[PDB]
Amino acid sequence: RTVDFKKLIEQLRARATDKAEALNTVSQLEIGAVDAQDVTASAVRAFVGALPSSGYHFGFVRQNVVFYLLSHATVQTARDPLYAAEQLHEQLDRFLRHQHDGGGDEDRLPFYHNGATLTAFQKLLQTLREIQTVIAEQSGGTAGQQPLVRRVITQLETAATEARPYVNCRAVAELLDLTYQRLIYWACTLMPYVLFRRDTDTELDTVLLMHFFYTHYRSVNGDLAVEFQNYVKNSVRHMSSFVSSDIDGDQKPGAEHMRDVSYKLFVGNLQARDASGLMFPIISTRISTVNLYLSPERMFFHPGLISRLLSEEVSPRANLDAYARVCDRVLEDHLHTPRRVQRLLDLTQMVMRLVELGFNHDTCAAYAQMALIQPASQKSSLFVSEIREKLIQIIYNFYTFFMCLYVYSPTFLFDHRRRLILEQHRSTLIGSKEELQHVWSNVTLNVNTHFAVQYTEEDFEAHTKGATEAEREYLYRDLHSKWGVHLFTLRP
Amino acid sequence: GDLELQETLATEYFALLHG
Repeated sequence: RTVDFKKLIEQLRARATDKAEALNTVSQLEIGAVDAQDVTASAVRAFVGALPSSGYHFGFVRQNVVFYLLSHATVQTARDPLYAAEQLHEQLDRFLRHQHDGGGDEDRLPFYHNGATLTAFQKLLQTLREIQTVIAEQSGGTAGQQPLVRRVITQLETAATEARPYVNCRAVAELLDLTYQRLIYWACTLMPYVLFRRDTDTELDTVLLMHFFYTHYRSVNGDLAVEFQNYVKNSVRHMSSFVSSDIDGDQKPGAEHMRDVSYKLFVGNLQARDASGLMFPIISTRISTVNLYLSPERMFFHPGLISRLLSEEVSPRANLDAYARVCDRVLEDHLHTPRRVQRLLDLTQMVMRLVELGFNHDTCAAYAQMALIQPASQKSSLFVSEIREKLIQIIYNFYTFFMCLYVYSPTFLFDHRRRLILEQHRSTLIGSKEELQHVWSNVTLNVNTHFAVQYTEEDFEAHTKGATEAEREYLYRDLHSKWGVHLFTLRP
Repeated sequence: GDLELQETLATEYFALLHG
């Protein structure tokens, strides 16, 4: 969204005698966005001069032009959030000083004022500065830890609750969304590996967890290779137990996708690749060896069984109650989570416990595509079909959660994008089918549960505590243009 | 209040194109 407000100034002072034209112009300026660099002191001084009338909104911008301008300005287009924001800030400082020379008072409602707007905006600019500095310092530039992550997300939530009243401004909303996208993308991969290890794990379970960790997080964790190399030689009598002959390796279903993760452990170095497309011995994906050689809770880390269960090519004689009880437990645990909006710390905790389950966004998408690839009609028992539909439930709600988390923000823009995201995910996830009705209801409940942004009517009343009958109009119009819903009616 | 509806419909059309 771009609008050249200089030509808008031309229109404003060309037809200054008409209030309707100025109202229309300021309306498309509000729905539009303006570059910060294009804004100087002379620019919006001429904006004020071009509309010297003060009818209702012209007067409103006479008192609070700064807040109105920052409610629609854009900064992200020029690749300079902090720099353009601070340039805008000092030119607005010049504006505030000019108005103070004209006259200064805390008129209307003290919650919002040009001086108050400048103070809040400079506080936000500072918080942006610490966000960038902590990102730079704790990422080691351009490429325990858990208490540090907890503390830093604590200062981020403190800055959020400081900036919580300021969410209905486009510039503030986009800055906050960018910061939160950066922080979430950083935290989703920077999770530690303490919880993977347990006594009941076998060699295969731990090595598979380590492959998932390597393919999920390798930025600054460089000690993995040596540990894996040592563990290969420590377990010399173990990998041969659950491996099949190379002659009948690739022919069995499900092992084709497992070959990528398998060759990493066979070669003896995660840095190696199967570029030649050679043939190597294949771990037996059959559950007869799986149950005897690994714990059922770590099955999602193992792509072969996911692919085979989704494909329904597993023999009915093969036992599958292990993953049945494991998946029932995890589904019940994750469904019982409260509908209340989890805090940012709570959101990070729930994300990291999801990552502990091995649900990687790329992995989830790449192994959920086959679910629609698999034929709808197949011969199967009751419990395997129940497992397949529960797999659809869990995998698809995880995929929707992750693809909405990457754009998650407690701002109106997140809902504005997420409505279309939900429509697209309905069109792709379900298509024209119907048997996905209940899973779709559960997915909608989850996405409206964990990612619910809430605006209080009392919050708007505080927003308009001192606002008279005039300022309600355009504030409500901006809220409707941003959120897209007639979310209240003002009847005092 | 008509041209704003024009612009919203155009933005929805662009979003459909992106989808």
